[PDB]
Amino acid sequence: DKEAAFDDAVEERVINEEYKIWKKNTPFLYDLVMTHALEWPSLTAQWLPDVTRPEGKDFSIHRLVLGTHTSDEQNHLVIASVQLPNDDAFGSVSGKIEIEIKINHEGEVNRARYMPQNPCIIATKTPSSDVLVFDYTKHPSKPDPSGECNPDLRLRGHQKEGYGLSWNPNLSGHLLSASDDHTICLWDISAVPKEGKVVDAKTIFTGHTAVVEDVSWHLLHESLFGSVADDQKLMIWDTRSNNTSKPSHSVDAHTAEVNCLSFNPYSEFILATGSADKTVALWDLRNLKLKLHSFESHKDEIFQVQWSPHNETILASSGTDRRLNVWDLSKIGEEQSPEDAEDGPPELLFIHGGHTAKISDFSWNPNEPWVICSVSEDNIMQVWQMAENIYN
Amino acid sequence: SKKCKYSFKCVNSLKEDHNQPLFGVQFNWHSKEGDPLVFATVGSNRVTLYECHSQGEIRLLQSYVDADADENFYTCAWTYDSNTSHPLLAVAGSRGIIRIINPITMQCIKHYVGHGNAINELKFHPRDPNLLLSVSKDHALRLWNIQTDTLVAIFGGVEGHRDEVLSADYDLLGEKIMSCGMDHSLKLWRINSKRMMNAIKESYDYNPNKTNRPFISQKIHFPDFSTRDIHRNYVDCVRWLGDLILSKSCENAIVCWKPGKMEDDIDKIKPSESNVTILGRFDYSQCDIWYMRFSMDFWQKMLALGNQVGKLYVWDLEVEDPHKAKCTTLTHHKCGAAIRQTSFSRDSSILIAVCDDASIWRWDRLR
Amino acid sequence: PPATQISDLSKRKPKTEDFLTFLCLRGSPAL
Amino acid sequence: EYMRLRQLKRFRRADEVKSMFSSNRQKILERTEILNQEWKQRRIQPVHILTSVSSLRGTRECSVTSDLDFPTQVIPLKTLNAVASVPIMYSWSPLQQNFMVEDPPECTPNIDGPNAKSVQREQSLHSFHTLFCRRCFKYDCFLHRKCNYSFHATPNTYKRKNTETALDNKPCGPQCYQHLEGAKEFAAALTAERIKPNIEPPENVEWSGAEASMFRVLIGTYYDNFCAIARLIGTKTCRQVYEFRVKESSIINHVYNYQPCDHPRQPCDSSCPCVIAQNFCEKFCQCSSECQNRFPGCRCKAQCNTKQCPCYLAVRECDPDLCLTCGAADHWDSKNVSCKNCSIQRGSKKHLLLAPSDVAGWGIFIKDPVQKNEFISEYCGEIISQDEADRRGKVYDKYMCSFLFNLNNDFVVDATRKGNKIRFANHSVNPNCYAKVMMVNGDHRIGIFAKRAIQTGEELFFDYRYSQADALKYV
Amino acid sequence: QADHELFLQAFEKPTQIYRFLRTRNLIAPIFLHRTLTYMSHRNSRTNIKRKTFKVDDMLSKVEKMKVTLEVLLVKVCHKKRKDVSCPIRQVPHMVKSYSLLFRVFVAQMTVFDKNRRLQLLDGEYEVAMQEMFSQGPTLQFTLRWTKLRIFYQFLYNNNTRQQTEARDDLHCPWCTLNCRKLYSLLKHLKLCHSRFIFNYVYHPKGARIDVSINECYDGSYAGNPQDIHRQPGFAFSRNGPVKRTPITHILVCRPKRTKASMSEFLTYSSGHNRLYFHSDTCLPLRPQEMEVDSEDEKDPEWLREKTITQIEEFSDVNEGEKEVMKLWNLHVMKHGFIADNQMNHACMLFVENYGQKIIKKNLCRNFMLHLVSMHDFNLISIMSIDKAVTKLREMQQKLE
Amino acid sequence: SLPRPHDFFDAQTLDAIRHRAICFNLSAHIESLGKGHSVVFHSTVIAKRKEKLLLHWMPEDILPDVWVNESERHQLKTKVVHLSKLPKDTALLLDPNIYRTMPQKRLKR
Ligand SMILES: [Zn+2]
Ligand SMILES: [Zn+2]
Ligand SMILES: [Zn+2]
Ligand SMILES: [Zn+2]
Ligand SMILES: [Zn+2]
Ligand SMILES: [Zn+2]
Ligand SMILES: [Zn+2]
Repeated sequence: DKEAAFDDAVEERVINEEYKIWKKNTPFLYDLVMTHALEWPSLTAQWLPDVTRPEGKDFSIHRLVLGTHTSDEQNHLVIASVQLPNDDAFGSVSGKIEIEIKINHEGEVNRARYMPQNPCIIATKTPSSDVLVFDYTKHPSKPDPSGECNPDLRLRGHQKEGYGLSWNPNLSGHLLSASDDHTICLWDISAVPKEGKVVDAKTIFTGHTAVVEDVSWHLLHESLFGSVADDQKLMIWDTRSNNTSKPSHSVDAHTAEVNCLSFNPYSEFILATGSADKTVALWDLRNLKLKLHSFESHKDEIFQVQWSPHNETILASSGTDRRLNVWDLSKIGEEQSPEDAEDGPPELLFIHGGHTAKISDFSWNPNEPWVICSVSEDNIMQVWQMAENIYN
Repeated sequence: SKKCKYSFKCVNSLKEDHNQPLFGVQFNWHSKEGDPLVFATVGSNRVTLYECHSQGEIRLLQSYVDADADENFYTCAWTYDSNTSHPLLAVAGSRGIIRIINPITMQCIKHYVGHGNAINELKFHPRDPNLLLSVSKDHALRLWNIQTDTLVAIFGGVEGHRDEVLSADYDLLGEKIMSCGMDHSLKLWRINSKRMMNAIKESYDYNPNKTNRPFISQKIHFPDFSTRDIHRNYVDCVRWLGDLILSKSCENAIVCWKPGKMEDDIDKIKPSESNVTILGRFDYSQCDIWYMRFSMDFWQKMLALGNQVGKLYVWDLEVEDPHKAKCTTLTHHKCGAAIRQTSFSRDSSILIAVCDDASIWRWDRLR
Repeated sequence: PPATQISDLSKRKPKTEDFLTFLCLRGSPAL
Repeated sequence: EYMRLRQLKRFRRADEVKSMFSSNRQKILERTEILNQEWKQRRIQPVHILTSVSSLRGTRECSVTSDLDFPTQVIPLKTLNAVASVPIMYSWSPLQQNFMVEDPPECTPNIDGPNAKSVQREQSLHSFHTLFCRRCFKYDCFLHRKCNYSFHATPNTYKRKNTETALDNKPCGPQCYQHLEGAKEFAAALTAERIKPNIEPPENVEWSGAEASMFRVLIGTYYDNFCAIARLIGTKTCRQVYEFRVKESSIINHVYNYQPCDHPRQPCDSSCPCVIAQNFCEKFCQCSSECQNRFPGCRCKAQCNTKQCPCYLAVRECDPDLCLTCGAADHWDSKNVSCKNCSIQRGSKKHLLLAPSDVAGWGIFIKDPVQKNEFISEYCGEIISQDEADRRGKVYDKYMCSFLFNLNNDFVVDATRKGNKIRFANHSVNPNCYAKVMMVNGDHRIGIFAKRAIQTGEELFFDYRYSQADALKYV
Repeated sequence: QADHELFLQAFEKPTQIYRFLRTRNLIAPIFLHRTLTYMSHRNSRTNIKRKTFKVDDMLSKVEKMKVTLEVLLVKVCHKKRKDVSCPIRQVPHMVKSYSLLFRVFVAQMTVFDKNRRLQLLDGEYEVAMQEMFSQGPTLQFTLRWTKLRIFYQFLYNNNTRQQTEARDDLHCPWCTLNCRKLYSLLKHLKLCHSRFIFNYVYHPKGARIDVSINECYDGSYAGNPQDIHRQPGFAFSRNGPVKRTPITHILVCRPKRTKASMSEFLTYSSGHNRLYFHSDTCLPLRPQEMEVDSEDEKDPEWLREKTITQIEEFSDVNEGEKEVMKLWNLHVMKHGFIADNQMNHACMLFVENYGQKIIKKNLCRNFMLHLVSMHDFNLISIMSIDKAVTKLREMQQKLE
Repeated sequence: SLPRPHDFFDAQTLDAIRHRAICFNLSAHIESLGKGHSVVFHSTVIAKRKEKLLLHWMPEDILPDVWVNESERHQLKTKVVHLSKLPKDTALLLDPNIYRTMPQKRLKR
């Protein structure tokens, strides 16, 4: 109807005005803010572990893994380079978010996770039924003006699309993927013959009635991992249990479809899950029946949760509401002034409102304390850090 | 001697609220037989639609406005979408932007901004309803394809107009274009050539998604004819009377002439020809003001022209040697403004003249 | 000093049947 | 009488115009009939009245009043969506080189056709000699215009003084003038006149006018190379050519524009315009090959950018005819010349973009980064005189837009009606570029050079104070 | 007067926009106001992050764990992602609540609330009723078991003023915010409602704030530049990926973080950040066709046509001569020869490119005469002339 | 001088916002009775039986019904509540532009 189009136009005008106000108030909220508009939107973003610190310069160089989402052109696996101002300074140093490599990819990349033991091997989720394990060291920097070249490893055990992808941190190899055919497969890789083409799935896990939307390995135990599906259930799988159908735990954990999942880097029990119910929940593995605090400040679906790599009680979530929030677990449940209560719950620490479309992915930098890079659907990438005043 | 045989009497008189001069009036000739007579009026920042009934009853149907800018409409044109039979109205002026309005939906369908200055005229091809010709103040004229939103050709350049183009008109069958301008010239651009036909076909057969390169518009620099020895000043309006030409300037006459010699065919005329023969002149008075277009009905039987005081001359063209006689002049004691334009219905029964005092006058044939 | 800032701003956007009378609908125009 | 003839002519014209009007009316009737028949199809939907829209309660209203009785009607106005506009600019035409602006009876049938008489070489090549400009290798060029002051546009000038020829042995074939006894001696005696043998009668061969003109032109070109003439001309064996030749024998501020000097038998010293106007005596002028005023070429290894090169020192592009080591001459058809003082001549310009400027109107934005002191583009336009420049400026002062650019003491470049894309450059007190007039191949051309390093997408400015026209008067 | 109406409209447009934003941002904020440096007066709470997260479960367990009428039951389920609204099932984590509806004139009653408390106390329910107190019987069922004054002055054209006084000190009239410090209030007014200019001037009695419209206020579209010129019905489609020219911005690098000061009220970019247009048709340029095809060539078609016409307009010339001059001019203009040494190759190219046209026109004699004339004009050579002649003869023999 | 910025709001959106604001003000008395930061809701009480009375507020689907006695119903004639204290799920119906998912679309993840 014409009413829907008119409301959409009015909302677009309001969005533009709100963005102008936010940009006007930018220097009073952050310590660094850099925005770069990509040629094509990227559905993935993950910092690489390596950092290069030149001598005599007041900046450092960090790396990134990005994808491409083109309507009809060739799709690539772009690895970018970002220069952060360290502590001193910059105003004009020419290129600051310049790319480094492009590798031809067949279809848009939904995930671009890197292998933790050897960051050279990169695994990606293709729109087809095959998961490709790339090696950007071997491939040339400049893409070949032809079709998709050899990926050097083509792992195929699925039957449809997918969005979940995990690598074992404790053991070399052992990739896990959660797809839309209601199954999750385990690939041993590593111990495979050279010049290999197709690698069969070692184990097939089928205990979810609906599409599995995420999967993650346990950060401390090398034989246990948990998966979440959109049928409102959070299962805790155990490897080498001689049972590929019944998981150890089957907590429902939410009302609507659950999207994401993340384990606490320090605690061996604490984890958080997100869902379309506009709610993030914390748990402890010792007592799975009782649910800990539940954060409720979003207005739409939550698509990602990421624990801080350097802080015990910091966690961030993002979603279709075009906003990203920072939560502090040590601040939950304490008295607040009426003005603070009007502003928001005490746990909420920050609301980032610099994006105009839905947040697609984000990550924290391992090598820098409190910097986050987020990519939205309007071909915009942002690297930002909140003010030191907020967290003292 | 005789004041023709058609008698017109005033039956109604309106007055627009904006109190600003109105510049255009157009009768919808595409309506079927028996349908109500709908005409459109443009002026200032608003465009209004009226409908004519029996006994001089005119009812306002719709009204629009452009409050976002300082638009000042000058002209209008009626078309139709052959896919769905919905009539369309195109307006322009001042800002050099063309808006195609859908009266049924009451929304602006398309917009075209590629001109360099104000637009003074819009016309539609007699055979193809998707081709619009706009004459602008940047010494150029453009042919658009409103179906695919592509620019077909540009009609200015090395040998084009040296000043503002004020008017233009198609032939009866839509094969040649004659342009008038403020540089005293009257150039005859021909759209019957194989180059123009191929350009039109390529415009109709273009898809923006399949190609990366843009459209290649034709740039016509040399007209097929040009004459400066007919009028001593700027030509306000031009019109095709079959194979002859009717043109008007500040000389208080509308001279009927043909290109070439007395017996030279229009089709077989070389671009280097420099002969013009005049045949007759229609004489009026008190019309030294410029931008006052005359009009003729569909069957080319009669022509009418306004006046800077408020008179209205109607000449009969069926009489032998029409240059003679004094025609019929229509006046009313309450009319004292400048008649900017007039219009005839598809059947020559109702004639409406738009004055500069934001008033609309209706004259009916007693028959 | 006549009227208040909120009253004047409430006499600027609504100028129709829902003018809420009070001093907003008073002689704010023409001083 | 005369009055009766005039009356008859007037009556005939009256009947002619009446018949023309009748024919036009018949054509109008037929065309309107077919148009109506075409319109007889289709349906076309009628329009309806507009009511109050619930999407805007505080909408405005429009009321019309009927003077002759009738009530008053009120309706709500719809609002039209906003549209983005562009700055006002007038039509122009593209240009890449300057364009000079200035404001059969001879009885020479084509020799290729059957109808062609016999003419001398001075008349069979008059058109070719007159309508050729050697400075640009084009027939009736647009840049250089002749005022008909010269005698037949200097046919062949006087450079064809290489009349020395040497006879060689090994004839081309069995048929030749050398083979016939006495023909060579007779030809030598005939050509020895400056300012008896060969008693064989000439062969009965028909010589048409076209063939005679062909043979005369070939003789004038090749001197006495009879075998080559016979080879070039269709048929016309060597014996026939020799017979025809025998038959034809006996029986019957401080800068001034450069203008070539063609003084004969006089050294180039204080007599020709090249010496008088203080400019180097170039190659195109007809002075002696060892003229003192001729500018020697540069012997640089490459680059030719620094001040060490005399060509750059004198503000002049490296001429291909003189500069051979610097690399300008090499790769004439190709690109990537080692010499940097050839940019204007080669026509290598940067990629520019058009967008509305942040100062006024339109502006030019550079596509890619440019280093310092690098060629960007050339200011092309129409060449007009000074008085024409003032008249055009007075005409254009009505709407305050001047594109004039001073070039020399008598020439102006006007990029108003026709020009290049570099004309959309705005004045600034902190320019990013500057202009230098460089004598390229005897023609003064304007080149726009980058003053400092320029980033990607940067808007282009250059100072307009150097031009003759007042920059502040226009902007 | 019309001046007053113009002033009212000019001050009513931004006021209406900001009133709408004030209503909207109290439910869906863009950022918190307790995280602003100049508004850090709120959130007067410190950091106590010195406790482990492994005791949360134990603390939670200790603190908390340790005529005719039809009767139909209405069950409302939680809205999943697929469902637009909450499903409702009329029975004559899955279930959110239960309700009872009577249809005869309608009445809806609920038994369980959101918290599933013991609701529906016994008694009459004065709930809303829609047709299709009262004397007739009612359908009611209950489920149970049994200082610092601040002045404003709105300036128009520096001549028209509107004396006004603020009712609430340190309160923004537009957003109804509470900036309890005057400096914070002024900074918030400047930064949030930037469509006005707030020139605090101070008064002998109190403090006066002068408000005027902002002349420039660059508030254009901040998204894709191509969307500002698309046709209606396709602008701001937001349906799929769109290519754009890369650009980089740096909004904040390292703020100095200065302290409060009353003396105040007494960026970097790289790349293409504009929409470009064509020089010929003056139409917008898409990025897909911007890098290449610079649309500038040596010989424009208008120049070619003008040259042809001017050559053919001569009076003293033969047909073949005019044809050969036109051909030579076109070839030279197309190929851009500039060198006398290049003329030798130009002749060979001319005879090797236009040979078919010359043969068809039958102007070999005219072409050879032109070659002789050009040789007499210096340049070229007899070797070039006869080589071209033999090449033309060989081409003629090959054709025939 | 410089080219016009061409503000994105235009006048059609301004007219829509003005109409919506007039309707909201007339419906909720935000500007007059709400002190500019509160919404005023009116209840409806007719008859109550003692074994408690249920009241429905005039703005529909904003505040849930409650059970109160006769004295509470009498003392609860009008209710004022801050927009911060409104229920988050039910406050979005007060205006279609309070929050709307602009790219509703489909597919995606
Ligand atoms: Zn020349
Ligand atoms: Zn000389
Ligand atoms: Zn000399
Ligand atoms: Zn000399
Ligand atoms: Zn040199
Ligand atoms: Zn040199
Ligand atoms: Zn050189």
